Amino acid sequence: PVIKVRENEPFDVALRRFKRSCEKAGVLAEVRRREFYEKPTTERKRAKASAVKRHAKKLARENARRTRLY
Amino acid sequence: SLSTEATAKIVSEFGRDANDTGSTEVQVALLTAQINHLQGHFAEHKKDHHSRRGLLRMVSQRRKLLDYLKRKDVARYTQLIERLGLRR
Amino acid sequence: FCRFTAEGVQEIDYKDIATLKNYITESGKIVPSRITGTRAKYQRQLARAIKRARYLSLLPYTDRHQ
Amino acid sequence: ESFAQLFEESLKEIETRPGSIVRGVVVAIDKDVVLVDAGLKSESAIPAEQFKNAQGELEIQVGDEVDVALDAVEDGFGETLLSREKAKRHEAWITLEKAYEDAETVTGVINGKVKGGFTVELNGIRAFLPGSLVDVRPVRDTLHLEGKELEFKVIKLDQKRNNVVVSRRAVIESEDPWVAIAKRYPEGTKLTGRVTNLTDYGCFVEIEEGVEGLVHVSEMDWTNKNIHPSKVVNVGDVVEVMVLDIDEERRRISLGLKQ
Amino acid sequence: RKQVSDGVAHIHASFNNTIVTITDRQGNALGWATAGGSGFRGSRKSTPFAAQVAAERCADAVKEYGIKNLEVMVKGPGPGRESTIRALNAAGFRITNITDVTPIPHNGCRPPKKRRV
Amino acid sequence: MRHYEIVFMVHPDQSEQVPGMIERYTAAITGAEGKIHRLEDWGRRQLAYPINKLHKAHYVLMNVEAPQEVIDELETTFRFNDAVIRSMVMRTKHAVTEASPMVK
RNA sequence: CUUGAGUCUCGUAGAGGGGGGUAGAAUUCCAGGUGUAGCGGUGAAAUGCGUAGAGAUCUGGAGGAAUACCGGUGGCGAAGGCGGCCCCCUGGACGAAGACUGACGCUCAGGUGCGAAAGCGUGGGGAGCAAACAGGAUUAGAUACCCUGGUAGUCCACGCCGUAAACGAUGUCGACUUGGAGGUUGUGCCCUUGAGGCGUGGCUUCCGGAGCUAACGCGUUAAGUCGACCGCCUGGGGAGUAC
Repeated sequence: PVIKVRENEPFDVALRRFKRSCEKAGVLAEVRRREFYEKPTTERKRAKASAVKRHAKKLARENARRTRLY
Repeated sequence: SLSTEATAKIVSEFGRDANDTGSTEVQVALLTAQINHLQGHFAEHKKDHHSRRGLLRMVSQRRKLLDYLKRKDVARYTQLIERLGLRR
Repeated sequence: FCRFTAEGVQEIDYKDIATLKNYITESGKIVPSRITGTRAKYQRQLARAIKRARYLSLLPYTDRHQ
Repeated sequence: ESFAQLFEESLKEIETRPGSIVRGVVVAIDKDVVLVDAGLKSESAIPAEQFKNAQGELEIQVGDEVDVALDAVEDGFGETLLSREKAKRHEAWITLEKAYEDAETVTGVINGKVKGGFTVELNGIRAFLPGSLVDVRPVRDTLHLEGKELEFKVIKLDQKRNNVVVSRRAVIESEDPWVAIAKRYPEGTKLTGRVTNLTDYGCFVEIEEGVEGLVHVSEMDWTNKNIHPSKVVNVGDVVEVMVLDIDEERRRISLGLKQ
Repeated sequence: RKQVSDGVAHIHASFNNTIVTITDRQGNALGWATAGGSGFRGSRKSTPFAAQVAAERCADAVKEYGIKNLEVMVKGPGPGRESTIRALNAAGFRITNITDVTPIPHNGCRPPKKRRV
Repeated sequence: MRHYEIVFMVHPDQSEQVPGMIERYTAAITGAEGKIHRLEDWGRRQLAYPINKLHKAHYVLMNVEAPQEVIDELETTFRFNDAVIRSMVMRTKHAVTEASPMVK
């Protein structure tokens, strides 16, 4: 996330750009994931469970949407 | 795997028509040549278990082929095992 | 909306650095196939090409390093 | 018999997919829904805002015919994608007609350059232009009477992205998105883009040749968090947006709307 | 001491404590300050406010070097990441580059074990 | 026999030597009745990252239909030769003769 | 005899296996520069490291281990399992047409082999992590959870061990029975008039019909309808223990 302040650019804007760049990089998240060790099984489990949750969110709620609430 | 030219050769010798390629004897031979080839490999690479699994399968299939030949036609089997030098 | 299918390339070239640079990050990262919409078959080889480039110092591994 | 088979292929022969064949007869109007029947499986839930012309009142009563659009079928019940898009094909045909004689002649009134180029409006729709095209020369319609009437003489079009720039004055004078994504880039090039779907964190206005923009939730207005995009803009409408940010790598052009 | 116009700010932002270190462009450190040293302990020094005041202190320290331009490198995750740089800005330097300088391995060493809490 | 694709890199200070080495390489390939389908002196080039502390280096691309033994010999030569900092012998299916995207 | 089974021809994708090279990031240590009082850690601390100059910061070097992004209810493998690039040797799978062989098949008690992690032996290696251990906390106590350190081991070579919730808790092979939404990998035709249109094969994720089921659920990848062979069960404990 290397950044250079443009000529006649506000500081705050520059900071915002940097924050955006960092977010894009996923650096903080990267760090968080590497703080301590995750067992392979745990990693697999998380990935799978997340996928399951995603699929539920995609399909079951769509089905629910078809019917009106009131 | 066996090189195409070598396949073609072995087929030519043992196959009657040289277009057949499926003749029991031909097949036996193909397997035998492959087994011979892989012997050097596995002399080098003793832990290559996965590849050896194939080797064993090929052997077993050769073996079955030999048995089939025996029951069908004994002489032909004899000639095949003199050509290839198979102890049995 | 894959490019490679439309172009119909047989294999991605690690030499064609410009094509590669489209699929790498500003930080040097290889871009996911979700974002690029590259086809899976084509994505793998693209990654392979990128890495070969990186070995050859045609592409950088990352923005920071020097 | 084969009566029916022959009819099936006949009825194939006498319809097409896009909004081309002006076939749907308006068989019920109520505010705020118009409905037609173009020989489809079901009737279209048409908005009233596809069918009021240039000053805000309706124009077609029962029995009137406009084609709609297709190639998307049954979200759960119903049939179509809207008919004004059909009008876009007619506008494209008019623009192409220029090629024949190298001059398309309409009225074109371009007051100000949204994204460098004056905005030119043809009867109902208003399109955005690149800078040079508003004026044949440096004439600069800012000194002309506001919203003046000349014509449009085409200077530049993007040919996949509907950006068309036209020359208002001077009657005498007569993969693919992502490699060179530096055209609308620099910091602040504003665009006219139709929104597609509002995902409760976003609006997804994306018009310019197979790209994706997000004006997500923070700008959109001059209130931050209590906004809920569906309340504040629209569904399916061409708006003010500009880039503010481009990734060419992770294909996230992050447009804005508070401007 | 020799005056220098342009230099660096290194911001080591940990979870527990922030460390600001101003240096010349070559690598030689001029001054430094810390949230822990600014008089912040435990809960208090792991905060953006602690970080900004540490940054302010560091800025004060290198007054005699008369630095004007500055580029910043931000290391690590912490609260004193944005706050620190804002504080630095306020202190009145021309911020030139903002760089993120976190060490990300490409799956190298095994991290320590997950805490059981 | 087998279509290899070689790209090796020379130290920039040795750029003037580069032709001779190329010739030498070529000769070996010819010795074993190995064909040489394309050959592109890329020249001096800025590195994406400084390998062995230097920032530029001299790229040579090279396409060969040759036996593995000579390829191995070439690899050994490269590894011992100090001029060439990096090499990449890389198999290929076909003789690809049309040349490279940026030579163009 | 050619349907099953197999061979031959051309391609295809693959973290399949074995060997040998190499790349970059990051940690650790060493040497040196700058520099000055803290660092570190937690819920909060303290042990610990620091003015014998730490932490921070820059330069150079050493060494080991693992390969960010790509990366995906993606791929390959009999299972265990397999992930940076390159090369060498090597096994399987699938498709396309043909050509051939002509039941050569399925299953399998004993038998033989492969078989995570930990563990053992001999010889190497040893960065990080870390059973054991030590100290600091917490606590009524704390032979734990948390913190600071830390040795076997983890790594390599060759042997042994032969077990795991070694799980789909679902033996293998074959046949038949409504559907939808995908993924992946082929392939035939079609104006590819465009990312497409119509098929046809392989593997694969989810939902669901009939039927089945104690229900939960399974549902063309069956836990449905049948055939062939094997393995295994007969109340709980005692006990997968004793001899």
